[PDB]
Amino acid sequence: STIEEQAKTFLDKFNHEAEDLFYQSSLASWNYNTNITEENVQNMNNAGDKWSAFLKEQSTLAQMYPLQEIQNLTVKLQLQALQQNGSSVLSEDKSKRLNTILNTMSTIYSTGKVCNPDNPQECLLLEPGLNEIMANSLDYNERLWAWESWRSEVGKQLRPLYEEYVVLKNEMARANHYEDYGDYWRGDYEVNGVDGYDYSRGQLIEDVEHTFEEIKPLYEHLHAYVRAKLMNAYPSYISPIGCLPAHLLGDMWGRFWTNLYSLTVPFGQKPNIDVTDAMVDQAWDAQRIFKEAEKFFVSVGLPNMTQGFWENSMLTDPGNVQKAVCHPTAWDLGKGDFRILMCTKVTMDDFLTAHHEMGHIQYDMAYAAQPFLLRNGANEGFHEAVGEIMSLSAATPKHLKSIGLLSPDFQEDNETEINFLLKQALTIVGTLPFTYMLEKWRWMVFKGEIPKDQWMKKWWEMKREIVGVVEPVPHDETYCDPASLFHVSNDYSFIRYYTRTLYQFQFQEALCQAAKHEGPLHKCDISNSTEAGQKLFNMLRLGKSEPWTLALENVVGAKNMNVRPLLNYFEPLFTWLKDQNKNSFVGWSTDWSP
Amino acid sequence: TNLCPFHEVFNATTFASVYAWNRTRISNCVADYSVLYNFAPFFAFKCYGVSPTKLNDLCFTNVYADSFVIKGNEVSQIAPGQTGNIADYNYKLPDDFTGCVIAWNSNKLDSKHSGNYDYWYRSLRKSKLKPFERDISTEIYQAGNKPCKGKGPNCYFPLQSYGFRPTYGVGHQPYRVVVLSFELLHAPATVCGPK
Repeated sequence: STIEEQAKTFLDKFNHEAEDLFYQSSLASWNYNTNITEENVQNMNNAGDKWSAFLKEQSTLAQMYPLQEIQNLTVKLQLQALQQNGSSVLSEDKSKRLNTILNTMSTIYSTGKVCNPDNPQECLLLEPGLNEIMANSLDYNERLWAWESWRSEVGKQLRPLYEEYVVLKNEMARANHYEDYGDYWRGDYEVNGVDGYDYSRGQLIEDVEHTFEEIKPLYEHLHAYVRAKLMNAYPSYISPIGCLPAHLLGDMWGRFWTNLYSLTVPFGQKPNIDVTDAMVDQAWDAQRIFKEAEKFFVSVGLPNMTQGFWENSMLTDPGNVQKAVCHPTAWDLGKGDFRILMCTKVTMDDFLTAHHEMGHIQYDMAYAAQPFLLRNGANEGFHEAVGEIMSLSAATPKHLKSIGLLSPDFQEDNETEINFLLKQALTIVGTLPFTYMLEKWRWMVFKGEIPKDQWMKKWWEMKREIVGVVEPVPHDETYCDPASLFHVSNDYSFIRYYTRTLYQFQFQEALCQAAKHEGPLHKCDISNSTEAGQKLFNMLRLGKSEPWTLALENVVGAKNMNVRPLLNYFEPLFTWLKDQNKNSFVGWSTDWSP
Repeated sequence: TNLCPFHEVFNATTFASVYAWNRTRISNCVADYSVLYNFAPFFAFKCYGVSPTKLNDLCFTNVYADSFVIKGNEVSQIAPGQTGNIADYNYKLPDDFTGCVIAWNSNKLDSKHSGNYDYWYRSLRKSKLKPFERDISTEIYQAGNKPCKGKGPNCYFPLQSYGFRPTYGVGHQPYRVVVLSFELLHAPATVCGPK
C-alpha cells in the first residue's frame, strides 16, 4: 500500500485516542479551575502527564511518514502538526535547563513583590499593588517610583536567565530547520503547497510594517491629542514636541491606554453609555445575560447553545464554599462538551465579555467536524477577532435599544459617538505600536541583530521611534524592560494581538457590507442578518483544514491583512482629531530628558 | 395471546457492541408493536419498505431484531446506502432493507464516569462488510507492507472503544439502536400483529 493510506490510518488512530485523552485532561483542568483542591491539582497533573506522554509517543511514530510523499493537503497538515519535535530535539540536560529557566522566570514574575524603601516591612505585590497604583494614581513621583522599582527589582534578574533562554530557543529552532525562534513563531502564518494562497514567514514582517506605515498618521494624531491632554493634566512634566513618559501612560508597560480616558475625555459633561443601572433595575442575572447573547447569535443564523452548556457551565461565582479562578475563559473539552467559566455579575463589561466568550464557543462548535489536529482557528488571531466583532456588535446603542436596555427615546448625539470612538481608539490603536515594537525587538534579538550589549539601548530607541515613549529614568545595560512583560517572561507570542486587531475590523467591514449597513461603521449591528452569519460560518467551520488566506478571502475578499477597515472605522475620530490638533504640534522628537 | 420477547430486547440490561451485534429471532408470537412506544424518548423512528401504522396488519415468518450501541452521529449510518465506519465495517443494511430502525438516547444507562469502555466498534478492515454480515475477528490490521506480528508501526488493533461519559455532547452520547428485519420467506407466517 502507498504511504498516504498508512498515514491516513495512523491519523485516524491518533485522532481517536487523542479525543479521549484530551477530553480527560480538559475535564481535569475544568474540575481544578472550578474547585481549587489538592486532589484536583493532582488529577490535573496526572492527566496532563498522560496527554504529554501520548503526544511524545505519537510524534515518534509519525516520523516514519515522509511529508514529500503525501499529496493530500489535510493529511499533510496533520502530519506536519504531529511531526513537530519541539523541545525533544535537544539533549536531556539542555531540555531540563530550559524548563528550569522557564519555571524560574514564571515564579519571579508571579512571586515578585515590591517593598517600599522607607518601610521595608510594607511590601506590595503586582496585581492589587502596582497595577492598582499605576491605574488610578495621578502622582508623578509615586508612578515614577513604581515604574522604576517594578523593573529594577524584577528586572536585572530575568535578563541573566533571559539570555540563556534566547540561546536555548535559538538552538532548538535551528535544530527544527528554522532560522531562529522568530521563524518558529511566524511558522503559524506559513502556507505551503497551495498555489495563489502561499505565505512565507518573511512576508509577515513586511506586511506588518506596511500596515503600521498606514496606521502611523492616526496613531500620531491620537498621540498628539493624548500628549496635549496630559500636558493640561501634568504641568511642567510634558513637552509639546517630545515623547510621552513611560509611567504616565496609565499602565505599567504602556500597552493599553484605556486608563487615560478620565483625562483624555473629549466631552466630560455627558457620561458614556452604561446599561449597568438598567440591568440592575430590570433584575438581570448571569442567565439572562447569556440568554440575550444566545438570542443575538441565533439572530445571525448561528446554532443555539447546547443543553450540556447550560448544565455544566459555571455562569456565577459558587461563593466562598468553592475556590475558582474568576478569569473568563471558553472551554472546549471536545466530543460535544462546550462550557464557559465566568464569574458573571451585573455589569455591561460582563455583558460584552459573555458575548465574546459565546463567540469563542460558536467558533469552537463550528469546526467540531474537523479532525482533532485541525480543531483550531485558522490563525492565532481568528478566535480573538471572532470574539471582538461580537463584542462590538453587542456594544452598539442600536442593539442596546433593541434588547430593551436603553430608552427608546434615546438620541445618539455626535459627542457620545466621538467619546465612544476615542475610548475604542485608546483601547485598540494604542496597543498596536507597542505590540509592533515588542515583537520586532524580540524578532531582532532572536535573529542576532542585537547580540549582547545593545538590548536595552535599541529597545528604548525603537520605543522612542515607534511608540513615542521616553524614559523617565536613564536605564543602563543591566536592566531589561521586555522581561517585565507577562507574555515575554512566560514565552508567548505577541503578534497575535496585531493580527487579531486587523482581522477584527476586516471581519466587521465584511459583515456590515453583507448586512447592508448604511452609515458609520461603529453604528453597524449584524443582528437579524442571516447573510453575515452564513458568510462568517463559512469560515468558522474550516478551522486549520484550509490556509488562513483562503478563509480571509472567503470573509472579506482579500488574502492579506488590510488595515483600511480600521481606518474606515476610525475616520470620524480621525476627522475630529485633525481639527483638534490643527492648533497644536503633530509628531514627537526622539531627544528629551533621560 | 403470546407476546413476543420484544421486552427482552428493548429493556435489556446490557447491550452488545456494534461489531458483535446480537441478532434475536422472533417467531411464533404476537408482535405487539404498540408496546415499543413505551420508551417515549425515541431519537429516531424511521421504517424502510414498511409503514409503522400498517405494521400491525402484515404477517411475517421471522422477525430479526439486531440490537447494538453506537454514538449519536453514527445513528444516521444505520440506513440503506450509507457510508461510514459502522455502515461499512460494523453493520451494513442492504439497498432493499424492509424493516424499521429504532434508536433512543441511553446517556443514563450506558454512560459512566471515567469512561464506559465496554462498547467497541471496528474501524479497520480489509474490505467492506456484506449486508447483515458479522465479523468478530480480533486479528491485527496490517496497514503496511511488512508482515503483521504484534502491535506497532502500521499494525493496529481493528477495534476501538467508545468510552462513553455522561458529560459528552448529544452527538457523542450512547444511543441504543434496535433494527427490526421483517422476512417473508416460503413458510407459514408465524408472526402477526394483534387482532
